[PDB]
Amino acid sequence: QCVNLTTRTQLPPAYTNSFTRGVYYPDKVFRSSVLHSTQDLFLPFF
Amino acid sequence: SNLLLQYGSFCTQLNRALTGIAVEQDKNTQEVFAQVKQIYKTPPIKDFG
Ligand SMILES: *[C@@H]1O[C@H](CO)[C@@H](O)[C@H](O)[C@H]1NC(C)=O
Repeated sequence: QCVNLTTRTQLPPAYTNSFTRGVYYPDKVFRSSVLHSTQDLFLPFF
Repeated sequence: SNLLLQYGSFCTQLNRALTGIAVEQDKNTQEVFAQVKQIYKTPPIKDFG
């Protein structure tokens, strides 16, 4: 069984800026001192 | 476009060659016409004998 919270203090959702965050390794291949271009599902900058 | 992403080197060299040609045209015009560094004005009087 669960209890539904009754006390509520709600405000509009705030928004902030993602400063070049959310980059992940696109593959499991080691790469060093190289500049690689890839298209994928990325979080756009800012 | 996603397929063409692996021919970036080919496109980069193509654009490099074309940019070189484009700069070369302006260079050619400069060498031919911009030899004189001062814009001399024709005299008001045309007493050229
Ligand atoms: C809270 O959760 C219960 C679970 O069924 C639900 O019945 C109830 O409607 C919820 N409270 C409100 C105000 O909807």
